[PDB]
Amino acid sequence: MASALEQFVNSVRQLSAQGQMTQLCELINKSGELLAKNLSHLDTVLGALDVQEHSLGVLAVLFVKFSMPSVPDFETLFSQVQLFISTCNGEHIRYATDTFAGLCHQLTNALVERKQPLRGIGILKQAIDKMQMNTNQLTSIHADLCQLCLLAKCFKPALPYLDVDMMDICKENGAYDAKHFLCYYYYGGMIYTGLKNFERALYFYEQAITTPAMAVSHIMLESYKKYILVSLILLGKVQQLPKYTSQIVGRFIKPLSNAYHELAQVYSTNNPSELRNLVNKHSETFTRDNNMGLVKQCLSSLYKKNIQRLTKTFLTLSLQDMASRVQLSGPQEAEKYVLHMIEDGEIFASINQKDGMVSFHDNPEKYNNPAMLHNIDQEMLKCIELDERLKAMDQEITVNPQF
Amino acid sequence: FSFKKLLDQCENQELEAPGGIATPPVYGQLLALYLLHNDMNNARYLWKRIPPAIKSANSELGGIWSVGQRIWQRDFPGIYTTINAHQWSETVQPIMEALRDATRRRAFALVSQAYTSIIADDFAAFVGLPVEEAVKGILEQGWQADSTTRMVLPRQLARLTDYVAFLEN
Repeated sequence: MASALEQFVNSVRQLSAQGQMTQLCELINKSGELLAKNLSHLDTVLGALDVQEHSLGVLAVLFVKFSMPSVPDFETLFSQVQLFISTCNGEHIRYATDTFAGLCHQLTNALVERKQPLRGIGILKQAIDKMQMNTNQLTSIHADLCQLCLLAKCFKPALPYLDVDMMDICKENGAYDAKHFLCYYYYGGMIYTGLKNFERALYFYEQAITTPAMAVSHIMLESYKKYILVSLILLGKVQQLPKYTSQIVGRFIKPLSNAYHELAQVYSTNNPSELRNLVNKHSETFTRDNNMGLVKQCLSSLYKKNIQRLTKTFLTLSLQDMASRVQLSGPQEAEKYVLHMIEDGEIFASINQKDGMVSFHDNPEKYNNPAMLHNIDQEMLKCIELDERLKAMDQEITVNPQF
Repeated sequence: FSFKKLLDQCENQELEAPGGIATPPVYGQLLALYLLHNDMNNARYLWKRIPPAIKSANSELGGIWSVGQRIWQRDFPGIYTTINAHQWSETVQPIMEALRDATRRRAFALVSQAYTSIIADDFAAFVGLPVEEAVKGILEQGWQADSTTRMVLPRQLARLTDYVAFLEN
């Protein structure tokens, strides 16, 4: 009578012109219970905007096989999904968030096994801008974007999406999960750690620990182990946990992390001879928990903390006396370590080579420049906006009946 | 900044034109621009992203990373030795020329803010200029130079009204 491929291409136009848009996400997820590619060729000559919304469902089906159809020519599938996001974009993306988020997840899984996952970064960076109304929103697509920066070592696209805080996730028909809230804060903390941004890394790793749970998990275990190494660089002791934190961290994660709790005890004594013995002792624990490289930053942080500690007590210490407390073996190694802190901006000092000593002065900044007043006015613009957003959410709860 | 616009326009073409493996000449532009901004963190991570089959086939990428190796260690006499050794005649030459000026400018802001009594014998190895040329340029600026010791001594209403009605009502 007629081909079955023609009766499954005109059904996507009735649900897109009516008020009910929930059934549209279910029709494109099954594609008429067919596993072919003839539906993509019919959406071109009979498409409203460009390829309508049935183009993403056919490409998402082929990604489940995790293989190529015929011959090494898998580049025709990565370029087809790029034209739909840039040119076609899409208007009904707010209702079909189940298939829109699952398409980016299946695309990244098929890009790592073949070649290098590099094209997926530029594709996911455009779909995340359509769901955000210039207010920095969060969704399952934003959680997958941070995972692409972990494999492909390039923290450049992760700057405009992480420099501004995010709030109020995009919800309409269900597009988030509890596993996405823990994997986003864990992957986001690794970016601020390498970028020398310990002020934002401490806050990102704290949200993944305060989340309650029922048992133990791999994400919650790696979040508490990195919380000690980050807090040991800024201060000298680990910060306490809030009252609404999970009880599993203080009953199950705490006894299992005995190798990280003993590291903060020796750091308070400020002794480089005793800290080196804990690295070779706990070397088996740092390798089985993929925590290599994070503990190396704490070794150089003790030497920088001893120099800043002598600034409060002493004033103009000699070059030979500074190599005994900090233990640098010779006065020649002391002049090279203090020069690294000047370029980074951790402390301001002056080397007096004419007398063989070094001076330790404070920062002569009274904060009276006109640029400081503009920073306060710019920071106050975000406080008046956060209070206005909380007033709209408070009126919504008052409308709904409660106990 | 003028050089900051070239880095933003180069990363957009890296995640759009190639489908998996990029091209050697583009990798040399991102690594050279990261070295000028004194950002060793993004430059080290970008070097690890390049597959080993590209570094072993393209010898021009090895000369760029050789100059960046001394930047992580922060060795001033080790920068000018790696620049005049391996160069590319394409798009890296106009970028590598600006890297030599950033090295001399970095030592000017570091010695004058940490070395109040730098030695004239060691100051020539930090800016690249010889000993006969380093003691001459410092006298025209304002820095002193001792003798018989070789010592150099370097160094609103619209916003207020909005907060009134916001806090009151």
